[PDB]
Amino acid sequence: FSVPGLYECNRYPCIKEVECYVSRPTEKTVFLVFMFAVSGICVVLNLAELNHLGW
Amino acid sequence: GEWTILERLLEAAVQQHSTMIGRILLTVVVIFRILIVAIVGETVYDDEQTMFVCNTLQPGCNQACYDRAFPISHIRYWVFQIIMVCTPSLCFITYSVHQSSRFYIIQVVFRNALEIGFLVGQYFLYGFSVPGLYECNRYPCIKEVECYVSRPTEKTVFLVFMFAVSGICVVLNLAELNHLG
Amino acid sequence: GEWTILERLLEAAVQQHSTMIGRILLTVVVIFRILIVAIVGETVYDDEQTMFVCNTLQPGCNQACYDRAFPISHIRYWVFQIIMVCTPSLCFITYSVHQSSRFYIIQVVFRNALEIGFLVGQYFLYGFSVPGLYECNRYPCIKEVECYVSRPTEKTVFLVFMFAVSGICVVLNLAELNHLG
Amino acid sequence: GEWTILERLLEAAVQQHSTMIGRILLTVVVIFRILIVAIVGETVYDDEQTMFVCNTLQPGCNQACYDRAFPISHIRYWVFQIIMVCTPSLCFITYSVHQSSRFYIIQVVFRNALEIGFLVGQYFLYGFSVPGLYECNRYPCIKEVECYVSRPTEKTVFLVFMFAVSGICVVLNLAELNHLG
Amino acid sequence: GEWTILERLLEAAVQQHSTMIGRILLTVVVIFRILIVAIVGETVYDDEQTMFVCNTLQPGCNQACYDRAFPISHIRYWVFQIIMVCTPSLCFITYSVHQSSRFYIIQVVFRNALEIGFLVGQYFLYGFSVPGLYECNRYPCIKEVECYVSRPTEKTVFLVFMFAVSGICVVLNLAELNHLG
Ligand SMILES: CCCCCCCCCCC(CCCCCCCCCC)(CO[C@@H]1O[C@H](CO)[C@@H](O[C@H]2O[C@H](CO)[C@@H](O)[C@H](O)[C@H]2O)[C@H](O)[C@H]1O)CO[C@@H]1O[C@H](CO)[C@@H](O[C@H]2O[C@H](CO)[C@@H](O)[C@H](O)[C@H]2O)[C@H](O)[C@H]1O
Ligand SMILES: CCCCCCCCCCC(CCCCCCCCCC)(CO[C@@H]1O[C@H](CO)[C@@H](O[C@H]2O[C@H](CO)[C@@H](O)[C@H](O)[C@H]2O)[C@H](O)[C@H]1O)CO[C@@H]1O[C@H](CO)[C@@H](O[C@H]2O[C@H](CO)[C@@H](O)[C@H](O)[C@H]2O)[C@H](O)[C@H]1O
Ligand SMILES: CCCCCCCCCCC(CCCCCCCCCC)(CO[C@@H]1O[C@H](CO)[C@@H](O[C@H]2O[C@H](CO)[C@@H](O)[C@H](O)[C@H]2O)[C@H](O)[C@H]1O)CO[C@@H]1O[C@H](CO)[C@@H](O[C@H]2O[C@H](CO)[C@@H](O)[C@H](O)[C@H]2O)[C@H](O)[C@H]1O
Ligand SMILES: CCCCCCCCCCC(CCCCCCCCCC)(CO[C@@H]1O[C@H](CO)[C@@H](O[C@H]2O[C@H](CO)[C@@H](O)[C@H](O)[C@H]2O)[C@H](O)[C@H]1O)CO[C@@H]1O[C@H](CO)[C@@H](O[C@H]2O[C@H](CO)[C@@H](O)[C@H](O)[C@H]2O)[C@H](O)[C@H]1O
Repeated sequence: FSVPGLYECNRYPCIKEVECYVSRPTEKTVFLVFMFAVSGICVVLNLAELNHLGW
Repeated sequence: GEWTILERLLEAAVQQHSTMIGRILLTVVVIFRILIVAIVGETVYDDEQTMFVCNTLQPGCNQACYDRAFPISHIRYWVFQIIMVCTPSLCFITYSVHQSSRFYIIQVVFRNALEIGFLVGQYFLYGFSVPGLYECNRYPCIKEVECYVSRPTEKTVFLVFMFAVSGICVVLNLAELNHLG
Repeated sequence: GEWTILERLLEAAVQQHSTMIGRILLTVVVIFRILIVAIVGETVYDDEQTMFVCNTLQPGCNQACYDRAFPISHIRYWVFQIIMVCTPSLCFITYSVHQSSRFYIIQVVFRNALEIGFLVGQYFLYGFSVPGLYECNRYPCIKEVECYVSRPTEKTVFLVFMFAVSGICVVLNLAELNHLG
Repeated sequence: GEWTILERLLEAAVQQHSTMIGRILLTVVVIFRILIVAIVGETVYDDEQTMFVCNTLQPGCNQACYDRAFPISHIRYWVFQIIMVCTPSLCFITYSVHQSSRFYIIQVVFRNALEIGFLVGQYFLYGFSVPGLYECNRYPCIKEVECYVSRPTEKTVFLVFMFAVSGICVVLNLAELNHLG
Repeated sequence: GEWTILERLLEAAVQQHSTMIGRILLTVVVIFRILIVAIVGETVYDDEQTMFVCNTLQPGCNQACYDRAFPISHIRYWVFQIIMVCTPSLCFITYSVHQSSRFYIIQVVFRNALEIGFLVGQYFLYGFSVPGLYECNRYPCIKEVECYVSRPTEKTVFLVFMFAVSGICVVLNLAELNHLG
């Protein structure tokens, strides 16, 4: 649901849990939430149609 | 430095009545302790903060991790050791003109104490080895970092040699003590 | 530097009538104060402006903050201290040739004054500690920045040792005073 | 440098008939002027061109602006001052053998002149202060630039101290001049 | 360094009864070994860690590969050699002040042993040459790297010359041994 501004990584070759930063961590959150909402609306409409039509 | 002042002071301080063991002790402290520190010493620890590098971009991690790893360089410790060990024999210059054996006893016991204390402090500060890796977790460094050391094999030898000499001198001091009552 | 001139001048200045306490004071000032500064001193404060770094890109923020943090290095303060404390004993070289006890009193009181003043100035300038962080708010630097220090644990020891020696010498001077009337 | 040659030469030049005031003047010039320059001096002005930086990319602005700000370092001015002030007393080595009080008068006059001239030159060259900012408008720099200085508080002290010593010596010289006629 | 202390100690240690071969040995150790190390030596090995570079970006490969290639610089090995070889003759002062031939035998034996041991150690540590390439496979370096050396032709000469001198001295010591029984 969100995108933070700090990630701690411990992968090779990185030595022992270094820190890494991020770019534009606030537009991506908005875009996430927006698309989630749209997809939910589509889900609801399809469900209502199926019910109205189905047995 | 200026090691000639100490030379002249000593040359004026050794005109004192002693015994075989005191002369042996003076010989040992003069050859294996001074002539090594005066000549071979200053050039090993001259590039200790310049070739010490950590793996990070944070300004202020190298200084902190150095000060945390080597709070005091060995060479200064040994210089102080030499001076404080030779003092009780320098006080004779002051005690002489006053009159113009008891003092022997006092000197001996104080030398025992100083030597033992310095050996113990040496074991508790540095140890027996100097490795080529350190892990540092002091502000501003981020949670831990690896820091690398310079010439870590040419200092271990010094450490061991000095430990041996100190042990020998402690033994000789105790021997001179038991020869007293 | 050239510390032999001082050696010869002193060796010619100590041919004076003194008492136990004056000789003890001379011994202390000679061993625990000079021989340390001459030998162990110059190499600690040699990389003080080169390893001092602040967190900024502004040109001229390191020089200002340095000058604001360490306006005067410790070693030069101590050198000046030594010279000004030894002067009254040097004036004898002149008084004697002029005459070829009162002077004793004058020397004593002046030594008292100088020692006390220098100890107080030491407490008011530097303090008891040297930390590894400084906050700077002096032009050209932007309102406030952080600046880091080098070897902040090897200078605190010097500070403390010198404070102790100065205290002891003040005590001895006052003792010699009360022995006068 | 080699300050022992001067020591020996002087030690062979002071075997001359003088009075209280001449000896006081010699003492002052020897303690507060020579021992300060020999020991504390050479090390302050060692990083004067390396830590002087201007705010520009033009190659050749730092050199020009330095040469325009500090045409001559203080320490060499003071060395020259010392030598030229001690000269009239060295010429006794040459007059002695040739004779194997008039000379006294000539010495005194020339000492007066040299001391006054050097004090006035000090006033007109450097001043009473050393600031941490300079404005430079010399080719190749573009019409003006700010240039920053290193250790601007450790040199003001030297300036003031030397001004005071010079004033005292001028006073003593005039006192000796008003003692003959 | 301060090589005058050794000079005075020796000048006081050679007032001993010897024979042709001891004097020849002293001459050789004094000319071809001391005067070469005091003057020409300290300046060749001053840029040994600063001009040693490996082909990699990993921080901490140069220090490790250096410490693995040159664990100890030749010059300090030779200094130690000189001191330990001259000791048995320095130990005559104490015996002299004590008595105020057997000793000759003991000195000779110990000199034989020390010389042979140091020659063999030289063979086993460094060798007969110093090349301009090294292959390093020590952490943190990745599985291998080439590392390049500075002035690799000015040190081979020193090595060879010192090997020759040591051989000659061993020969002379054995010759003096067979002269007794
Ligand atoms: C880095 C600087 C280190 C400083 C190194 C300075 C070197 C010291 C040299 C040795 C030294 C100090 C003590 C040595 C122990 C330490 C060994 C050092 C080992 C270092 C490698 C001996 O010191 C003696 O110790 C005696 C102790 O009993 C003492 O005797 C006292 O006990 C009584 C009982 O109470 C007491 O009442 C009373 O007051 C004393 O009778 C003597 O007074 C004292 O002179 C001083 O050297 C003395 O002077 C010369 C130069 O040496 C040397 O040669 C001279 O005589 C030769 C006649 O043939 C001949 O050559 C020449 O005429 C001449 O040249 C002397 O022979 C030597 O004696
Ligand atoms: C880094 C720069 C520091 C330089 C350090 C220089 C070392 C100084 C050495 C001590 C020193 C200065 C004062 C010491 C106090 C400070 C202690 C320092 C401690 C430092 C660790 C003593 O000074 C004496 O002080 C006396 C004060 O009363 C004074 O006596 C006056 O009181 C009257 C009352 O009015 C007054 O009227 C009148 O004028 C005086 O009668 C003497 O004239 C004066 O010589 C000078 O040393 C003197 O010379 C030799 C070398 O020492 C030493 O050995 C010599 O004699 C030995 C006979 O066996 C024997 O060996 C040899 O024949 C010979 O070799 C002497 O024994 C020593 O005396
Ligand atoms: C950085 C290098 C600086 C160099 C520093 C060198 C130190 C100088 C020491 C003082 C000094 C120079 C002048 C001092 C003024 C400047 C003060 C300096 C202040 C600095 C802190 C005095 O100089 C004297 O000046 C007199 C002026 O009148 C002159 O007298 C002339 O006037 C006549 C009238 O015409 C004229 O005809 C005629 O020719 C002279 O009769 C003398 O000949 C002359 O010797 C030379 O020192 C002399 O030698 C020894 C060592 O000092 C000192 O100790 C010795 O005697 C003691 C007997 O107890 C005793 O200890 C010992 O036996 C012995 O050891 C002497 O006592 C001292 O005298
Ligand atoms: C980097 C530091 C190195 C230090 C270098 C110091 C230089 C040493 C100089 C040589 C040296 C040390 C030994 C030399 C061997 C090593 C060669 C070194 C080669 C280096 C390039 C000789 O040493 C002698 O050795 C003899 C051994 O037998 C010994 O004799 C013993 O045997 C007995 C049997 O038991 C025994 O009982 C008993 O005790 C002794 O009788 C002597 O006592 C001893 O003095 C000391 O020098 C001595 O003093 C002067 C200065 O030299 C020199 O000139 C003086 O005499 C000249 C009369 O014309 C004339 O000029 C002048 O009056 C005067 O000036 C002397 O002539 C010279 O003798």
